[PDB]
Amino acid sequence: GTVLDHLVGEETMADYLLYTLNKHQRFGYVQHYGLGSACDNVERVLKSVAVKLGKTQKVKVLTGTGNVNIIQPNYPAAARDFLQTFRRGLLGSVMLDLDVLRG
Amino acid sequence: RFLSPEFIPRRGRTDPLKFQIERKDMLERRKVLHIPEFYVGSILRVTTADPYASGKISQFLGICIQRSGRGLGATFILRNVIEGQGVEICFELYNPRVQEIQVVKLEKRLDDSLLYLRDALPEYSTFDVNMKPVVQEPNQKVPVNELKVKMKPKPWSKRWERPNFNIKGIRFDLCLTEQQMKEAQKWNQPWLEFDMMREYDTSKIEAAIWKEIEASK
Amino acid sequence: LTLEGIQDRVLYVLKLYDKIDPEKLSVNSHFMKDLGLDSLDQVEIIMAMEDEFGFEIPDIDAEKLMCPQEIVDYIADKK
Amino acid sequence: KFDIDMMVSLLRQENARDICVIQVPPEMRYTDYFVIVSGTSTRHLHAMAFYVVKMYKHLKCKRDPHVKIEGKDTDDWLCVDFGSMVIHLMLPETREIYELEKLWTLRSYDD
Amino acid sequence: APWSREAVLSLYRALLRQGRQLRYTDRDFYFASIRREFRKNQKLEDAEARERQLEKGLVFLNGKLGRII
Amino acid sequence: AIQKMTRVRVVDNSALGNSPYHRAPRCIHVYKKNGVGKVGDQILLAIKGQKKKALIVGHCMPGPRMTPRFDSNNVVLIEDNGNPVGTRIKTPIPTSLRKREGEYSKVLAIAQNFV
Amino acid sequence: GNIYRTEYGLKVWRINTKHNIIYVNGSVPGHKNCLVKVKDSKLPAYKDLGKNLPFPTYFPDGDEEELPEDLYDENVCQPGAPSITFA
Ligand SMILES: [Mg+2]
Repeated sequence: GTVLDHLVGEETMADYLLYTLNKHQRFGYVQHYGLGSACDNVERVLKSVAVKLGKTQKVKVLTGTGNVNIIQPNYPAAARDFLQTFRRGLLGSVMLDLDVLRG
Repeated sequence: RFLSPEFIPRRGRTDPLKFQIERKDMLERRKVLHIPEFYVGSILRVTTADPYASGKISQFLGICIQRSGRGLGATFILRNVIEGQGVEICFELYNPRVQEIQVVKLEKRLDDSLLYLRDALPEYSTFDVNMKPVVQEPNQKVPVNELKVKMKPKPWSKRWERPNFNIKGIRFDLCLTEQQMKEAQKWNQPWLEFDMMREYDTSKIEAAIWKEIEASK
Repeated sequence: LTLEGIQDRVLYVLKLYDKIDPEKLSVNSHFMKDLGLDSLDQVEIIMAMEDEFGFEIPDIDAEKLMCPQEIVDYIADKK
Repeated sequence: KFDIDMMVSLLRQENARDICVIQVPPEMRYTDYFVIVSGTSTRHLHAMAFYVVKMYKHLKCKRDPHVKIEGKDTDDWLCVDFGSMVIHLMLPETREIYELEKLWTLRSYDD
Repeated sequence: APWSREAVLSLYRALLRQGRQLRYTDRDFYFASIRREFRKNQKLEDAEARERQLEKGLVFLNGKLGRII
Repeated sequence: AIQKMTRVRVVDNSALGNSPYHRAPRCIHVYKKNGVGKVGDQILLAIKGQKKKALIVGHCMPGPRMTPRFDSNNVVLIEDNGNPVGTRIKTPIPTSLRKREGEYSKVLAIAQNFV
Repeated sequence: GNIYRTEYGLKVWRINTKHNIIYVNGSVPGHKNCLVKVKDSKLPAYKDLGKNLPFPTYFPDGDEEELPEDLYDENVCQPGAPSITFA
């Protein structure tokens, strides 16, 4: 959280929790936010928490016929709330340096 | 009888000898290829040679949504949403790269300009490319199909709910609500349709044009 | 048109063909288990024949070759 | 005239590993012939397109437009445009990933 | 399993019969590209894909979307 | 036309093109002396935090008369070297690209349809 | 506005002799139905080529090869010529 989430990207930071909560065998986000069992796709995990939190968004999607608006689950608001629970500590004590701890 | 719009001169301070010289080059081009009666609701298949290829022809089918352009550079614009994607080609009528133009379905819609079909559903604007032309009747009225479209939600490309456009080809009632029916009726401006000098009375002008048309044959 | 001219010419273009082997190449070679062939690979045997000798081989009589004795005996009377 | 028959005379002169010439339908509009050829290295491709311009400059075609070689900074694809054919040079690895042969022979039946 | 079992045999043989008259495109790579279209894709697939893959080569037989010369 | 930060769509069979979540690529530059980009102009494109070169193939802006005026600003992706990212293109592409200067013979071999 | 400005180097594509028309490329300064000054060009590349032009004026009383309804350029499309095929 030492930089603003805008210059990096909320969904860009969202996938990196899935790198560090699935490959570290620390599956500690599935008792607060247990979706079905556990997932590693950032598309699916931002889906089910947006159902659980009731998140809605109105996005101009760009199809070939024109500009239409489709109500979608709020993927930035799902990427926000998935990052705050990491910083509160309600997701598990994790080391981020296991990649350089290998060897 | 049908007199095509481009032969009518627009109201203006242009010398009539300019439009007489224009109509000579209009009628010499019409000897080369036949230009049928096509309306704003007509579906047209236009074959054009183009200098971008090695000299092949391109057949583009579409709904002739807007038939403005008043002179020798008369244009008509076609629409297709083939393969789910909108294609919009403005065909100049008197450009010598056209070979033949034909109507697939000669019909007319309730509105003089079908520019709202950008904001309509694509189901009401898609057309089968390999579809056969409909069988025509010799001397009857042109078919007007009241096929008032349904639209996508409120952020349209243009404010078609305003009465300055005078669109009569939308089922407005199920896609738009009554409070913003009333707010759009604030721009009603009822004096225009009762007016006299903003109405270009063109009945006398067609007599000279039709005199010019049949004397060229 | 000798009969033994069929024996050393049709087998010769099969000898150049590398998918089959001399190991199991008898006069009564089975084609599924003693040759290891596929459905369209039986056509490839025919197209190893039709380019060099023939040019009138039909479709339904090209299915039941099945063995190197028949490809001499059936196409002997083809001439 | 710079037509299809001398392409076989020119490509097989430098021992091309692959030649694929396709007659496109007159309905579909890019060209008249579509030539796809491969090479051994990116050096073999670059001199190959630089010799097929050598024949055209001396054969004449006075009124026809000139030739621009597209792809001088990349190594896996080289293409040269002409009026009645367009030639395309790739590597044998790059041949399979684009599957360019089946696109112009099957316009909308492919992967 | 396909639309017709004998139609696979005929479509292989007809496309090579169209290929013996090839004179500009190399005959060596043409026969290999026929095989790699069929050995990889026609061994084990789903139900409706069998009908679609054979109908793919029927269009390639006619040459109405382009012929290899 | 296409200025900086327009929303466009990528018309490719890429794995980078079917983006979930924020499914609207945003451009950052046009490679012209103007801000204005027309049919056959290089632009940059920011996709999923990655900046990528791109090529304008048809826009929503009315240009010359017998050229298509596509209802979506659709743009094909290329890298720095010049060949496209993808293998197939399913959208219609205009035939105005052949005469114009640039590496456009790479693009026209990918298009399935020419309208 | 309302000043005398000159546009330079405008090609004649066509001439209608019957109604006395000059078909001038591009736009001319002034409104419609206004009086202009029609001079041969000042541009160095476009001011020396004057050999074939009728030098004092054009005289219709010369009666040699009377000009048609409409004199054309090489590159123009004739209204009445068929559709142009680029192949
Ligand atoms: Mg809008």
